[PDB]
Amino acid sequence: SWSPESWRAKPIQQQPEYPDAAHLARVEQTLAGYPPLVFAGEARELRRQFAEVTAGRAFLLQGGDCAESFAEFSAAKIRDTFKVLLQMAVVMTFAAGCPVVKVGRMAGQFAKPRSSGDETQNGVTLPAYRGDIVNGIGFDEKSRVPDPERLLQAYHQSTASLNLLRAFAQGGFADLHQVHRWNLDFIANSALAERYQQLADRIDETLAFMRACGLDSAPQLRETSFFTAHEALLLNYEEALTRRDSLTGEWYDCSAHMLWIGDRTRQIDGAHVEMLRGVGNPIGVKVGPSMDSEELIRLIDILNPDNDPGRLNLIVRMGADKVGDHLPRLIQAIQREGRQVLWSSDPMHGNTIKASSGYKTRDFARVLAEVRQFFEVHQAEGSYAGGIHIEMTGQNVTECIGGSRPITEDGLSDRYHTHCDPRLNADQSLELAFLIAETLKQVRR
Amino acid sequence: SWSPESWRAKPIQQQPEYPDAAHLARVEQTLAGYPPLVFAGEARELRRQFAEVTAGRAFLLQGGDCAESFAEFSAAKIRDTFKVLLQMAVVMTFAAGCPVVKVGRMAGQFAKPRSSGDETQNGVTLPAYRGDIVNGIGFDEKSRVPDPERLLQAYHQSTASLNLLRAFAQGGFADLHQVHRWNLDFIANSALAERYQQLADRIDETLAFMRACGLDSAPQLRETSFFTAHEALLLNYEEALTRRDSLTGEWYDCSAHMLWIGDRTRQIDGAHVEMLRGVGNPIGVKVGPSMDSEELIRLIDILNPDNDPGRLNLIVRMGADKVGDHLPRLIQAIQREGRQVLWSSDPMHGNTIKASSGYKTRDFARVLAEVRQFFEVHQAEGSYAGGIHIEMTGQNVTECIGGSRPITEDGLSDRYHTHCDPRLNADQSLELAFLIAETLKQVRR
Amino acid sequence: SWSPESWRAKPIQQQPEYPDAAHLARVEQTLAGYPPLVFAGEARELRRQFAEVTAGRAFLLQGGDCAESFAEFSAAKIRDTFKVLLQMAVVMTFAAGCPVVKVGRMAGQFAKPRSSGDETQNGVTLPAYRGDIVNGIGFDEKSRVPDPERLLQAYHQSTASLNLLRAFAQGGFADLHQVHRWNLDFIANSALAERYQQLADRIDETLAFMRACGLDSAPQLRETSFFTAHEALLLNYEEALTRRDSLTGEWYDCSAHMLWIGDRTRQIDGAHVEMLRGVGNPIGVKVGPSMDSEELIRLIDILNPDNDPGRLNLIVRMGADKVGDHLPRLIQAIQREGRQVLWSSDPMHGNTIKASSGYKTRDFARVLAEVRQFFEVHQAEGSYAGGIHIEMTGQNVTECIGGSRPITEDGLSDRYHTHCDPRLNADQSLELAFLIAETLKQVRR
Amino acid sequence: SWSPESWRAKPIQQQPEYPDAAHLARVEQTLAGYPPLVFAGEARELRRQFAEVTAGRAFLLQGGDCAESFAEFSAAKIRDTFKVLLQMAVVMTFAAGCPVVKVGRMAGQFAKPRSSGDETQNGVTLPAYRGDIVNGIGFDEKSRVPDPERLLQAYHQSTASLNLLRAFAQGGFADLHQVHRWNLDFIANSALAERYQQLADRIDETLAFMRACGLDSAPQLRETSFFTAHEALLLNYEEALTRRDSLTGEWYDCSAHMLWIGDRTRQIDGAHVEMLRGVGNPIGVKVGPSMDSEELIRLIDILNPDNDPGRLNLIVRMGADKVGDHLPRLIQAIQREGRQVLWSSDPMHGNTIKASSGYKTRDFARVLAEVRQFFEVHQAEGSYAGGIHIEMTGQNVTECIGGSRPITEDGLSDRYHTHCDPRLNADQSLELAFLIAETLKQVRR
Ligand SMILES: N[C@@H](Cc1ccc(O)cc1)C(=O)O
Ligand SMILES: N[C@@H](Cc1ccc(O)cc1)C(=O)O
Ligand SMILES: N[C@@H](Cc1ccc(O)cc1)C(=O)O
Ligand SMILES: N[C@@H](Cc1ccc(O)cc1)C(=O)O
Ligand SMILES: [Cl-]
Ligand SMILES: [Cl-]
Ligand SMILES: [Cl-]
Ligand SMILES: [Cl-]
Ligand SMILES: [Co+2]
Ligand SMILES: [Co+2]
Ligand SMILES: [Co+2]
Ligand SMILES: [Co+2]
Repeated sequence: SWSPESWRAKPIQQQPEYPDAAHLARVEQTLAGYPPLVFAGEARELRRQFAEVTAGRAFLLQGGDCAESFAEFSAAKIRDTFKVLLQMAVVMTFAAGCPVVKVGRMAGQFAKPRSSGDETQNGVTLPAYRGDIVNGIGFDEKSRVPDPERLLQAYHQSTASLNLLRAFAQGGFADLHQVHRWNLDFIANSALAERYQQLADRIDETLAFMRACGLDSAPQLRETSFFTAHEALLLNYEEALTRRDSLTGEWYDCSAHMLWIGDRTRQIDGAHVEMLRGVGNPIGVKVGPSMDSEELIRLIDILNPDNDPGRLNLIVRMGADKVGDHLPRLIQAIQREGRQVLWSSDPMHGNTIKASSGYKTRDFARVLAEVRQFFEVHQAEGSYAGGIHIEMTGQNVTECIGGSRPITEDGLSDRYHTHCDPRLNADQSLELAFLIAETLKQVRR
Repeated sequence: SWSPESWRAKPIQQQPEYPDAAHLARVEQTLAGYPPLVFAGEARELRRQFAEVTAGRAFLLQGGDCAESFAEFSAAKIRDTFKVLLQMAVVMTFAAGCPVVKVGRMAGQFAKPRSSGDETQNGVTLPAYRGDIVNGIGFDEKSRVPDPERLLQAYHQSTASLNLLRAFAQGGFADLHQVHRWNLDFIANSALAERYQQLADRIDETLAFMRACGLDSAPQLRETSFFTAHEALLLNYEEALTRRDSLTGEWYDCSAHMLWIGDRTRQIDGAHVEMLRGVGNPIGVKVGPSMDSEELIRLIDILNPDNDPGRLNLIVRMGADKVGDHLPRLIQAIQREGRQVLWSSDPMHGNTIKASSGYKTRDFARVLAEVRQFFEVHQAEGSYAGGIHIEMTGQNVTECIGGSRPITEDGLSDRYHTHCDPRLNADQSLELAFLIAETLKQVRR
Repeated sequence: SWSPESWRAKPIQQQPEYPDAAHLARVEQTLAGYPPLVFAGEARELRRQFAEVTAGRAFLLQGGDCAESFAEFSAAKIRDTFKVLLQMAVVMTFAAGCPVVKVGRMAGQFAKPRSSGDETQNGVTLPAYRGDIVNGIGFDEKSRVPDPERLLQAYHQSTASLNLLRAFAQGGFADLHQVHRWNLDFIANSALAERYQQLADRIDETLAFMRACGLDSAPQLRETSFFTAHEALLLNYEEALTRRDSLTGEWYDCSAHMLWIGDRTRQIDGAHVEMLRGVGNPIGVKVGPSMDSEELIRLIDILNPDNDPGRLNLIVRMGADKVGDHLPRLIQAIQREGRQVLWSSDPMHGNTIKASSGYKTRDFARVLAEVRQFFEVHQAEGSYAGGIHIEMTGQNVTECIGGSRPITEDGLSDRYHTHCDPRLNADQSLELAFLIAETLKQVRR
Repeated sequence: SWSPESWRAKPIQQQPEYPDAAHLARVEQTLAGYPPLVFAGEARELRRQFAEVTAGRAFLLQGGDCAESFAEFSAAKIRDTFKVLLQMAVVMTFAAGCPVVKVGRMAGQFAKPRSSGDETQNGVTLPAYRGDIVNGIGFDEKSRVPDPERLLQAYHQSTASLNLLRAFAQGGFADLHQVHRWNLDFIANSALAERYQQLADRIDETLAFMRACGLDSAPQLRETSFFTAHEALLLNYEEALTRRDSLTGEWYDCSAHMLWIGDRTRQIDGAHVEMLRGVGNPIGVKVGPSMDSEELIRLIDILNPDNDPGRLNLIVRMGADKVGDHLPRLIQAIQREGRQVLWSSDPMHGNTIKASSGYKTRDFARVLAEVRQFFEVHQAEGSYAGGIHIEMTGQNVTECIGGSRPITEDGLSDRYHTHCDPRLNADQSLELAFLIAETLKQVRR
């Protein structure tokens, strides 16, 4: 049996050490009485769309921030990231004839898991930066001491962001007639921009023809659903935002539509798995090179006992060099055991190079190579390459090398070469979308 | 005041001389108690679509036989002609973003007006062939004597043909997923066929995208309306099939959705105008080189006194050499007097050459030139080039010269070089449709 | 293996003796080249709706003439009969929340099976009247001698009637806003009329609310499909109108959407079964008191070998006194053998009394009692009471006794007390519809 | 010319005195960079729906809190209030055949205008309570001193509330199949509950019939738009949340879809009018007994110079005794000057009795009487009674007397008898909705 607090009896990784247990417990009670970010009905609806993807009838697009910050809390940033998602989605939808389920790493992607629990600079040692929901990026004691009030500031940033996203998605901004306005102005003067603009023209023509057929007022052309997801890492936050469905009594983590377990916190006897075990949300697990096939099946026994087809997303991040070698055996096990899973590629977290200095690089060529091999492996095994899961930005930067143009080492993107990881820019997100699109067309031909 | 028989008190052209007035009157009473081909509601609906065309928001496609015959009464022929109409319609609809109103010269286009009321072969003189509804094509007395029973045979051919057309249109045959199946198998191995096939592919993609958007079950994609029209020439037929609307009391000629007055029977004091004066149908008049602008306005005063915008179609057939010279002055008059009319081009009946032998030729190059000039003239005057009105066939023939390939002088098409006129084949209908389509796109750009 | 003519090698009942085999063969060739009444696509669509009924997700309404006549060939009669069908359909649809599949015994219900092959009046003996498609009702030699030309007159009446029905159904007459106009003016001044008028008001309110919700332009509210059916009795007619589907090569009897085998012609080794064996249409068989359960299963093996769920309608006509006793055993056999069938009640042909004089009576109370027991029997056995199959008229008569008002013995209805059977009038059809409606609501509650 | 800060140069009522101008200015800059509650596109859409109401084709329902509080910030409270709004809306929509535009006094209704700028208790005098966005209800210095940080707490409560409302409205909670679940469990055991339950049953039947017609998947049945409104009283808040539309450059107050000017702050030369003058939102003005017809027209010249038909809502709150006397002359002036306005009744703020003690009472009988007279007055003058504007709650209380049951003087509702006003409960909101509904039906009959 399970409760929202049953995770507290399990062994646990990646949790901060709060200096005042009582203070933390008061912030948790405050948050427990605040309204949920999502309504349980919607999580059920996302499960229904996951099941469509799992059965080969749609494709999952999951994208957004590496970690949202308090210092970057702007309408512009939320809008631009959502623009890139819509662009990708329409490119894939039109070229492949395939519904795309859109899920943003947004409105609650704050907590960060770290390779080390502390950090050392010239003889001074401080707790590690774990994301703004926990503590601050500044290398100094007041910054790094965990502050339970940050829970509430993360929540407030999240209701603001999701409120705006829901407005954009339902209120006209995502209407297919807006197809051109989704292109950020810095995608121009290149074969790729020309390419989007031509596809957009084709969409204009499609809608004009639908209008001439008598379908101009269909609500389906004017609005779309956008869902939210983050890593369920800080379980105090997740617990306070877990709520019983009014109609059914069943527990849902209402911090987000979908939650996932990170690669370093997926211990089968651990707290993170125990949390997600007993919520009704669609969920995901990060599947990196350390996962073997026995371990994977046991994990699925726990996270999806009834083998429901819209429950579990397996998010494969292996490295461009390792996916060929590791994935086949994992799929084969799932097929053999008759499991229903949604297979996604995270082509980014397995392709990060750390220099001795701590400076992080991601070669976009390797990101593409992992993706291409993901699809090849599915192709060979008879299973379905079901989704993509990327870190990206609508800001005019270049954080991943070996793209089309050389990188920007801005300072605005220094956070994304040290404490966070390099994100795809809009050029890169779009080229990815076109590659996915051709590949999907070929699968379905 | 007006009745279905008020035409009988007017002077009249092009009527046959029946040998037994009483016998004719009995066939007329028989036909008067038979069911109507169309229901008044539908004629009102066509008026509504005419008004859309008249206002520049749609385009009228009217096509079919020169004159239907009793010897060519086959499902195959009806289907193939309707295929060509759907092809044309979709080509225009997709490329121009414009609804097309589809009207077939079918299910009652039997009566034919003739330049002479008799015919002479080597010293023997016989009444002229006036179409199978009147008499027979054979040069012999029994054939040429008007037979009132032929009224009923025309009616029976008409209910059969329209029944089938309504079945095709509503029952799945006209569903947009059928776009490829409308291409007749003899349109192939040419840039034009390649062109239709590419447009059809674009339509497949549009529908697949609509499916992926959640619109796959829209009834608008699956069915279309098809309307019928003929020249109201034999007024005995027309009267017997004129019926009062159940709800409103108002008279409708229920032989067809739309009726038109031919160029030789449009005398303002004449029977034909008097007939159509008092029916509620959408109607048309043939406007050839002999029409002046004073005459045209008076005709419109009679045929559309209330200046209703879906009532009157002006069907301009001038000759490739004469349209430039004649049309401008006609449009200018209408504009000046504020009249609402639907302007169509009949590019065929003004471009017929009669050799001394009676053998008829139509150069397709001239057909295209009249069309191009029609649009140019509208362009120059500020008015709307609203429709096309052609004779065509889905049979694998070539009756009009100077197309892409040289003609067929079959014998199957000898009727269409003597008593009837050469029809456009499917290649020719399609090239026309593509020209119309580019022109409409340019008008609306 | 099967052909359209393979029935001619089988033993056969109820066929007329034509006096000139050659003449008959010429009329058959004429008819073979005439267009079909229906298109194969539509027959497939009706199979799809039958499958919905068979699975308990819709209800089948089949109604129309006992036998159409040449003397009663009027738009008014076709319209009024169709009005009664729409009335019944909407009453059932609204009160029961259940789609109704609408099938008219119209546009080809001409041939009649007879208890005797001749008739005797005061010493003179003549071939029996077999319906106007064969011969004439007049007791005299010229009338009664089979005339093959009557085939063509039946065909022409059929294209006229179906053309009009398709017009009504698609062209605005069947639009749900017309709900009141379907009530014939002689249903008034009674609790039953009041009842329809209230339901119609409820439908007005429903549509107004749909309009206020933004659904006013849905095509689903404006049009409906209407299908046709008759007894496939005169196989010469049926063969000439059997045609290969263009796309699939497969044979369809295109005289009508659905054909059925009568109770007296359902010999398993016989011609009628052999005809329908190899057409793709939805079909029916009349199941009267003489049918046993072994015989029924063998018949189904032949008529539906693949056990397709939209293929076969079993039309049960037992008598009010006999249904209780006979039906249970028939259903039990079907259930046991896993057969997919659409069960309908014909509550009329088993409830006819013939006086010594030949004068036919049908007590409406018995018609209702057979219906009520049909549903009771299904209720008891676990199967689905799937449809109703009645003879009815929109004319202002009373042919069945023991209704609400006493009968009309008009002369207009003397055909329906001798050579044909008494039909339900509109009062009676409606009361039936309300009973069916309550019963269906209760089944689904 | 106009800017978001141009109000600061005008004379102004009802503003608090902040103790630190600099601190306030910092909180304002913080809020200025936070995301907007609404997107400009949506405000334009609400203008479009206002225009529908103004033209007599819809009805405006505006309801919610008197003033939201920080202590009552729960999902339950937001949900229950929204339930009552949906109930009212559907009752009106179904019975009257009329679209209802739904606007909640929610997600930013914090600031309160007061009759006096201070309050005295037993010799101690303190600044008046102006709502939680300004200061605190507690009678003590720290509470009553204006705190600029409260701006941000109001904003955070607002994004949380609107995020949830948008979720409910779009995500399944407002789906018409939920009609029964909107009834709060304490509306039961009464003719009024029975009444809602019967209407809900009628809605079930309507949807079942739509399903049987093939419309079960229409998005229009599943989602609705919900808009937000408050009094634009604290202009510092409003300015910080005023933002330029991305596409058009035009300014919108993005704190809410609609803003209104209160009765005490509508000075034509004043700050409040100057603020709303130059935003693109739909807006309202409170029109109480002190407004004369000259004054009203000048106010409209300023607030709607172009006389756009979806711009201005006149919210009439006169008193049950005074509406008869005052409104006629106001309407007559508007009619005479050809102004397009949306006329609403606020039947509550003119019907409040203050005892010498400060204890506030509202007699529901008087609330109903003002409403009834509003409609009567419109009826007499030829204008349109366009909306209703009420304070209400989904909590199980009785704050207004003379309803059906005697009041609750809870303490939970003591805020609503002193600093705020008594709200309608759910019984009362519903009875109102049924009265409005009959009245609208009668107007449109
Ligand atoms: N409404 C459809 C199609 C759609 C997709 C994306 C959009 O931006 C807009 C519409 C969907 O959500 O799938
Ligand atoms: N139903 C639409 C679109 C359409 C057009 C042609 C078709 O063949 C099919 C559908 C119309 O009639 O305009
Ligand atoms: N179009 C739907 C609903 C309908 C039924 C009957 C009608 O008369 C009209 C509409 C159908 O055919 O089932
Ligand atoms: N979607 C429609 C109808 C509707 C109304 C209220 C609802 O709760 C649901 C649907 C509208 O917003 O007007
Ligand atoms: Cl699931
Ligand atoms: Cl008109
Ligand atoms: Cl089937
Ligand atoms: Cl406006
Ligand atoms: Co990362
Ligand atoms: Co011709
Ligand atoms: Co019978
Ligand atoms: Co108040």
